[PDB]
Amino acid sequence: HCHFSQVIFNSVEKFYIPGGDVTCHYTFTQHFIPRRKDWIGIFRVGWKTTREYYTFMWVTLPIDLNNKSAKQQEVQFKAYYLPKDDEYYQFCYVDEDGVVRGASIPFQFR
Amino acid sequence: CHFSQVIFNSVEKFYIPGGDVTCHYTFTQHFIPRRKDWIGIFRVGWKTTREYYTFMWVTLPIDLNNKSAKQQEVQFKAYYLPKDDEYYQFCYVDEDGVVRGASIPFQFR
Amino acid sequence: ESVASHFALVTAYEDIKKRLKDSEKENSLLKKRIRFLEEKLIA
Amino acid sequence: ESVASHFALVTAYEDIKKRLKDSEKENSLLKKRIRFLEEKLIA
Repeated sequence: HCHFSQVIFNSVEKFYIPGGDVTCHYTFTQHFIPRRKDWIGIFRVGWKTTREYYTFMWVTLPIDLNNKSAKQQEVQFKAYYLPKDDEYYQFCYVDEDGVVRGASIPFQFR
Repeated sequence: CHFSQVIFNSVEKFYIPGGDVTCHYTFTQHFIPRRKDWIGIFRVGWKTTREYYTFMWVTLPIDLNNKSAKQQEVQFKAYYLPKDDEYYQFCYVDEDGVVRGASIPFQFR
Repeated sequence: ESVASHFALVTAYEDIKKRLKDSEKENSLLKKRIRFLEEKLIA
Repeated sequence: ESVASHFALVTAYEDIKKRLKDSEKENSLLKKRIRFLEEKLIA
C-alpha cells in the first residue's frame, strides 16, 4: 500500500497540549510531487471520506521541488482551529485529486 | 445498520489456544438466517469476505419466535483456530455475501 | 464490501480504544496506590 | 471505492493496539511494585 504512504509524518506525539499550537512534520518520499493545493487535515480516527476533516492547512511546499534533500517540511496548526475533546485524531495528507497520500498514528489533545 | 442485523455477545478478549471456541450471537427482530449463512473468524483489518481464517455454517434455529430462545451459538473447532498473536473478530456473512454483523476483537492466548 | 470492511475495522478499533482507556484508568489507580504506599515509607 | 480510508484506520488501529500492549505491560510492573511495597509495609 505504498500509494497511501507517499508522505510520511515524522515525530508525531501521542498528546498535544490543549490550547497550544501544533507543528506537523512530514516528509515527501523520493518521487512524490506535491501540489500547491495539497493539504494536511486533522481527522478523527475512523473517518470515511476526506470531507470529514476537523481542520486543515495547505501544504508547505519546498521552494526547490527537485531537491531530494528538501523533502522534510512542516505546517503549523493554530490552537484556535484545534479540537479540545478527548477524541483520537490523526494527520492525513490529501493531494489535489483527493487521494490520501499519508496518514499518521493517532493522538489526543490532552 | 445492515451490518448490525446480527449482534455478537459475550465475546472474550482472549480464547485459550487448543480449546473449541463458542461464538454467541443474536438476531435483530426482522433477520432470518439462511442455510448457507456462515460466521467467519477474520483477522482485524480484512478487506474482503474471502479472507476468513476459518468459518462455520450458521447454526439453524429450531424455532425462531421464542423469547426463551433468542440466544444463538456456533462452535469453532480448536484445530482450525489461529495460532499467532493477531487480533481476530467474528463476522456473519449471509448467503448473498452481505456482512450482517462484526464482533469486537480477540486474540488466541 | 469495502463499506462492511471499514465498518468491521471501526468496530475493532472502537473496542481496542475502550480497552486502552480502561488500561490507562487502571494505570492511574495503580500509581495512586504506589504513591499512597511510598508515603508510608516517608513518615 | 478507494481504500485509503481503510489504510488510515489500520495505521491508527496498529498504533493503539501497540499502546494497549505497552500499557498492560506497565500495569503488570506497577502491580509487582505494589506487591513488593506491601510485603515491606504489611506483615
